[PDB]
Amino acid sequence: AVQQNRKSRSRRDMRRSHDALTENALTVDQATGETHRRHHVTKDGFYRGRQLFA
Amino acid sequence: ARVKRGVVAHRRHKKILARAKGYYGARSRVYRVAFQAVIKAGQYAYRDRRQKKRQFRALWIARINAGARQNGLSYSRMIDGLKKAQVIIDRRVLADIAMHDAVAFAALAEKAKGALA
Amino acid sequence: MEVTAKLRGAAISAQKARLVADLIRGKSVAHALNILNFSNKKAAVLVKKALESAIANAEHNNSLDVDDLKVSTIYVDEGMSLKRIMPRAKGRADRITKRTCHITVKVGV
Amino acid sequence: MKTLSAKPAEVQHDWFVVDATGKTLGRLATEIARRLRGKHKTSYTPHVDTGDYIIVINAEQVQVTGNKALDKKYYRHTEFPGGLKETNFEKLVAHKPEEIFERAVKGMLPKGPLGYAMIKKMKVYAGSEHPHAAQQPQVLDI
Amino acid sequence: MYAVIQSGGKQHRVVEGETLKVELLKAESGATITFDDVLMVVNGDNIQIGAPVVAGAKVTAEVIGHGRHDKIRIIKMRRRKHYRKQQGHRQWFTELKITGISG
RNA sequence: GGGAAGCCUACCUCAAGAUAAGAUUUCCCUAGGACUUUAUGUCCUCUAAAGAGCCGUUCGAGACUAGGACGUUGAUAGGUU
RNA sequence: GCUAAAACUAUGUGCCGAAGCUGCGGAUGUAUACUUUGUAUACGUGGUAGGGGAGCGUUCUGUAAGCCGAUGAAGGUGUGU
RNA sequence: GUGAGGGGAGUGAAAUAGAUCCUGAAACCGCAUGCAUACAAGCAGUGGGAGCACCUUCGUGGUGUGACUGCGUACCUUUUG
Repeated sequence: AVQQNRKSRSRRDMRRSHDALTENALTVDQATGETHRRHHVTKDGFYRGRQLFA
Repeated sequence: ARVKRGVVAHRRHKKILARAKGYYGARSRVYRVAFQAVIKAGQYAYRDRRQKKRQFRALWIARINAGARQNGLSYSRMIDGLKKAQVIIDRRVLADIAMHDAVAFAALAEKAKGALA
Repeated sequence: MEVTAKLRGAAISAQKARLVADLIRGKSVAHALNILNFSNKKAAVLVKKALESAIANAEHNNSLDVDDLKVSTIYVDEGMSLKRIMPRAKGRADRITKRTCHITVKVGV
Repeated sequence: MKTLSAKPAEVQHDWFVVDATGKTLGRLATEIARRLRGKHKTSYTPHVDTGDYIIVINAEQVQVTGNKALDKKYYRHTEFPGGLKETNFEKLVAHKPEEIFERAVKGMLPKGPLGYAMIKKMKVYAGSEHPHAAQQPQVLDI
Repeated sequence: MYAVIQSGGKQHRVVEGETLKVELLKAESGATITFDDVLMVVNGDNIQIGAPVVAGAKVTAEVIGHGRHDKIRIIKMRRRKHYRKQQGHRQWFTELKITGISG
């Protein structure tokens, strides 16, 4: 099964009208004060005022 | 004497594409599709130059009918009365007066009805 | 006045890079950098490279402060493609297109 | 370009009220359609709505002649297989009088967006009262 | 005040100071033209309807110039019959300016 | 007037995108400037309410969704007894 | 949608209605006269297969050791006529 | 990233002549501005036609858009069609 007519650019863009991306949830940490992904350990090993690597 | 076709062919295709401005999709981009669209537009225009006169005469007749029925006659009786009273004003002017000046149209209706009587 | 950076010949499809471009179009540079830093898309790395290059150009060649910059203009164009051959079943061959793209970023205040 | 079209911003719609007691359905619907479309005004334009608002009261007293009370049929089709439904004039007039007038005038109006707009100016009420006293309708004997 | 005149097989309703285009005339530019066959004169409430024509009425106009309307393409095509032809057209006209109306 | 497993109701489910978009109870928001295109007009400063969502622990709900419960004023899941 | 019709039969007075006919403006073929003409009148001007007539553009040779050109050629892209 | 690629500086008559580099058309793919578009059925135009935006010799002007409306079943070939 294949198309009988080539699809127009208009209909192609209409189909793609649902492809937009979305933003993550970011938050400024307390103890250190940089941005991190919410509910995740910061890239330097801190989470809720505890250190993972001394 | 070898002849290259590029410049003349390009000019012809470009003129057709320029006459195709404003059409939807490939009808303003693709030469094969755009060429068919211009010929059909020409045919439609040729036929509609005749259709326009009919449409406008129908509009004038409708407005004259409304005015005559406001003044107590029908269109056919008003036309007959004016013809018997020898008035030769045409339907375009009669419709213009009907739409823009009610008193003059009432006077014309009185003339026609007097001729009918 | 706008300050421009171009990344040409990036090894990714324009259709894929345009999603990240649309994500960051119109925002302030700090917010856009946060988004690009915490995105998981491949095109995020390339767009971040281009944006940081644009910020560096604005700072060093025009003497502008970064606190007021925003992403005023961004778009992605198609690049030159590479052509390859993939063998199918029963001796048939198909043609493969490997696509690239150009990224343009302009910042201004 | 001396022949002018009416402008929608300058059209003026007047309100009228019509009693349907003892009238014949079709011979009333023709006049209602005329006045809804605006054929009675000298500014009539085919692509502009210039008509009036018509309120119809005492809708269930409308009449038909002959044996049409038992015999005239109203059909509709749900688009499921075998879904053709049928009723007649006596049941329909006792149940929903507004539908009879809506069908009769819908049949006589143009079939497009302008026709949909023109049918919205007809208000049909079963009893002798209407809620549009604020528009001060005039009595129309048609 | 307005009047009804006939020129070039058609009729026009005119007021003083109006410029209008009619079919091509033979009058030279700058000349004056008199219509002595007025069909109607209206002066607010004074209404004169000529039986064929109002007796004594006159409308005076002045010729501005001559010209041609915009180009029109004529296309004829019979499908599947190997036939096609085309031609252009521009219609001549004369411009007039009404200067006087007397009932 | 009577008159059938037939028609309309009656029984179950869905149903106001019924654009004619219906009804009821309760809750929220009442600040100052400048300008002309004197208008539900346009730009400043100050204000972010009732709520909804992102996120997390998840489900007798689930393709993805949607829907249900909870988020320290806590038994939502795991563990422990 | 229509029932002393918006049906049928008979008669009448009006009107609508085509690229038909008339009005106004313009073009063209043939013929007859002006006894060069490009001016009149008359009759014409839907067309497949076909037949006849008249033209537009393109490359190259002569005219050209001429004429236009860095005060901007060809080519590309708009606008006006 | 001692990468690719770019932004300055410099050379040049010219760097949108910057190395697969004279000119750089079309299909095809982006970004920005103006207008229209989420109650309405079909070769997508054509004859009308309101409103809006910009320009303006301020109009019976120009440019872009086209709510609503009459008519309207592509092209070629082969065929009695």
